[PDB]
Amino acid sequence: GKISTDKYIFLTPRAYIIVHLLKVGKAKASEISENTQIPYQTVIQNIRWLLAEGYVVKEQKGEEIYYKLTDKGKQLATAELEKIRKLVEVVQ
Amino acid sequence: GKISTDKYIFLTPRAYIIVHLLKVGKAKASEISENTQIPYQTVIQNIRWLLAEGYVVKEQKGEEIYYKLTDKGKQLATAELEKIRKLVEVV
Amino acid sequence: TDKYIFLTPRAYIIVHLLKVGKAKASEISENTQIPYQTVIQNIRWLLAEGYVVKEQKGEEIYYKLTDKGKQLATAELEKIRKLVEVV
Amino acid sequence: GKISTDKYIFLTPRAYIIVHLLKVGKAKASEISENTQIPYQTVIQNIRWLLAEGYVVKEQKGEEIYYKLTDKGKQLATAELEKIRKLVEVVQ
Amino acid sequence: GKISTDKYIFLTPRAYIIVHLLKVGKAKASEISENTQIPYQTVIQNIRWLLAEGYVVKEQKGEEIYYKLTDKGKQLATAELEKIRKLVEVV
Amino acid sequence: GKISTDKYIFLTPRAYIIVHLLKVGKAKASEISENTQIPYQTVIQNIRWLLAEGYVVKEQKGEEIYYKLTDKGKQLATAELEKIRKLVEVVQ
DNA sequence: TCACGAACTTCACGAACTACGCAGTTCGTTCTT
DNA sequence: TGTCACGAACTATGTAGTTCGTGACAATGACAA
Repeated sequence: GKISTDKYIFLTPRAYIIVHLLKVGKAKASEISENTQIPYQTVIQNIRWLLAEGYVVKEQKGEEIYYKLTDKGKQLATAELEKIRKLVEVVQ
Repeated sequence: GKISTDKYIFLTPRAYIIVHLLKVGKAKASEISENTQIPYQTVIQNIRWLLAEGYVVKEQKGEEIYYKLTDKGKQLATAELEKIRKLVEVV
Repeated sequence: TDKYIFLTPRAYIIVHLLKVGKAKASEISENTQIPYQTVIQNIRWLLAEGYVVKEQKGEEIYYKLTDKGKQLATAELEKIRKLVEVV
Repeated sequence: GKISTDKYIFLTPRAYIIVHLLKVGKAKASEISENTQIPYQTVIQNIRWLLAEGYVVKEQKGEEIYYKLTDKGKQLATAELEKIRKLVEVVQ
Repeated sequence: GKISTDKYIFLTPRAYIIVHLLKVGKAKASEISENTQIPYQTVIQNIRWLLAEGYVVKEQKGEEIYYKLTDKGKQLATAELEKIRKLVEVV
Repeated sequence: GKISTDKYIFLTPRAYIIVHLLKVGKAKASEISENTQIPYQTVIQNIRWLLAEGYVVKEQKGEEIYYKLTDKGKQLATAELEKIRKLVEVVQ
């Protein structure tokens, strides 16, 4: 697929998502888009994949949808985070 | 539209490529491939993006082309890797 | 190879750029019948050598030919002439 | 296949092979190479393909072996040579 | 010139090719390779010799070609195998 | 290596020789040539290999040099001989 | 409203085939012995 | 003479890279009522 575009180079949008959620614990689709500057339609498409893959599960609180990580979607983030460490390790 | 990826949900193959050079110096498009597990085609395809941008250059020795970061490439790598540690300030 | 017994897909791509200047990839593939993938393949190469340059007009993209590319185009053309003139 | 490489920007190696044959009728493998400067191996690489499709035939004359274009060899030689002018429009 | 080799001491790669055609009538270039242990490279160069000598003829289908023995080729294939046993008549 | 050329479609020269010796046992270098369609230079070029491999050894009936199969040698024939038969079997 | 489906373009990368080196090998001439 | 060394031409095959297909994909300008 795309992946390596002039915008991303190093991190894929899905990394900006997961990470963001590791902070806000949960947030609305629109929030993510703006909060990471990634165009909305990139977010919604990627969240489907996340949902479908079981890394994210919705959480209706009011009438607004929310997206939170799952165990599997948390374990995942570690694998990629450590993988992401070994890279930024070389700079030193 | 659709999304799958196993090899890179977090990092782009381009990423894995930039760093491998920073960590080794010069390398044949072959070696790049083998040590990053990024299958050949992608390796060269991305390398050509890098050239066209000014982040790496060729080096014919005898019958073997070598690639290595440029200063512009060097600055970029460390620059982004920096912005990385930032977001990963929640580990 | 069949379609390319004499001329590379590069030729059809280069020349068609000499007589348009500005040009999208998707389009070139139409005006030369050279499969789209076979084309951006060469754009990626062209860009990598300075013979061509991208130019994302806002949201669209236009691949124009460069100074350096211009000369290469002319040069490799006489070669074709000294070759063909002898029939 | 390969075809288009840094050495062959516009012209295949077989262009030279073929042309130089219209320009000498029958030539031998070792020869086709020297007058053109393309690596001998690439030359037979093509010569074989030429025999297959039926654009050339060998001359088992005497000791050395010779190659010359054929009826359908010469025809498809000018065919391609002409529509090269079909391109050099930009050159005028 | 020196003679290393250890695969083609008795049999040229051409035999396994010619013979395999008798087993299927027609086959792709990768088909007969993987099914004769003879490198795909040497196959092409060989069918390209057979085509040139009319012992075989193509037949494009979709994204690949299939090669089939012809009639003048069948004579050859058949004849030789006879020439073979005439020699195998040492035991 | 050459191996397969117009003369050698199925069988190599290394076949017709090893066979000739499985017949008369001890043939003269020269004599192997005539008894086969093999040109002299091709024969000794293969002998020197056989010799260097221990598939063949020398011998003198007077002054001429006769060649003969050996321990390592015959096992080879009675090894390849099987491959050639396992092959043809299919089209028997 | 918000995610969704259609639409454009570029990306990932696998199959197959080519450009071309290397290491044989067929045989024909010098050359040694 | 017989064998070796040279020596001109092709075969075998591996390595890197090309064509061009398929399966994504990023960021749009509409459905979807």
